Amino acid sequence: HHWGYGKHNGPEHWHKDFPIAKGERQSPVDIDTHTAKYDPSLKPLSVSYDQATSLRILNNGHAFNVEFDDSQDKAVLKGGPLDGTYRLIQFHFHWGSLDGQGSEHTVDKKKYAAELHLVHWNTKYGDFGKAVQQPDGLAVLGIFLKVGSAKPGLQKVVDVLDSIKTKGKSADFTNFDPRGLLPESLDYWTYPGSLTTPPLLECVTWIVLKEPISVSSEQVLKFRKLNFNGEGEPEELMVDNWRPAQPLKNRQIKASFK
Ligand SMILES: [Co+2]
Repeated sequence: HHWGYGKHNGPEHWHKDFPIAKGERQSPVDIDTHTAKYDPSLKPLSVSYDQATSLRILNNGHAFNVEFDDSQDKAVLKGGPLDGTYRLIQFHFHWGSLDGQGSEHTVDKKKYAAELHLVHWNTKYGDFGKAVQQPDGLAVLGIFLKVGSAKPGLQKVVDVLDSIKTKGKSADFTNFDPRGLLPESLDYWTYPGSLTTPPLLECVTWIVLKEPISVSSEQVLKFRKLNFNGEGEPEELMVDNWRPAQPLKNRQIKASFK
C-alpha cells in the first residue's frame, strides 16, 4: 500500500513503486573514512542563518518537519562543493527505537542515535518543485546526533512535539533559530546522492558534518513518542524512520579535511 518503515511497506519494498530506488546515486551510504579523498579545492561552507524565519512544525506521517519561509534569501547555504545559493526550506530528523541506531549515513559502519537533515534548494530553479528535477537541485546538510549531554537549542523543538503527535497535525513555530543545532566545526564529507524517502530523486549534493552534536536520552525519548498514524487510528510509534545504507557504485566521497 503506501510506503513507510514497517515490515510490509519498508525500504526493501520501495523499488516496486519507485524504481529509482535501485538507481546509481542512491542515499544514504556508509562513509569509509580511509577511502574518502581529501580534496584541497573544496571551500569552507558558508551558512547564513541569521535571518532565518521558521513558520510551522508538521507531523507528515514519516517524520516532523520544521518549515521556513523560503520566498527570499533569508537562510542560505553556499560555498563548500556548491555553485550558487541554496535557500533553506525545512529540517527534519531520522531516529531509532534504541540509541544504537537511527542515523541514515554511517561512518566506518558506526550508526548514531539520529540524523538531522537541513534541506536547501538551488535558487536558480525558482522553486523547490523545479529544483528536485535537476542533478544539482538540492543541498542537504546532515548532522549526526549521539546521546550524551542535552542540546539546549533543541529543547523548543522537543517541547512542541506533544501538540503534533499524529499524522497531519501542525503547530505554529516561529522564531526558532537553527544555528542552535550546528556543531562547532564545519568539516565535512560530500558526495552526489538522492532524497532518502520516496520519490528518491537523485538531485542532492550531500554535505555530511564530521562532528556530531549531543542530545540527552530524555530529548530523544520525546521523539519516540510521536506516531506514524493519524488521530483516532491505532497507535504505531514513529521510530526507526531511517533507510539503510545503499551501494556507493561509481561514486567518490570527498573530505574537506585531513
Ligand atoms: Co532526511
